[PDB]
Amino acid sequence: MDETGKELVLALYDYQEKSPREVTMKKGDILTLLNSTNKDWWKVEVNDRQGFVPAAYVKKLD
Repeated sequence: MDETGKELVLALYDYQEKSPREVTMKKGDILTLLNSTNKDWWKVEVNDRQGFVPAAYVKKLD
């Protein structure tokens, strides 16, 4: 990754939230990446909903 500023992730998988700290993302959704302190769990935002999802289901742009 570079200093591109607004870094987003591409949801390449349909991932339905089970836990309240998860968020619903579907294949094709482009979500805002707001936390990557965990290399297994990333905080993504869809519209106005944030949650932690396994990074293996999303693709990092840049």
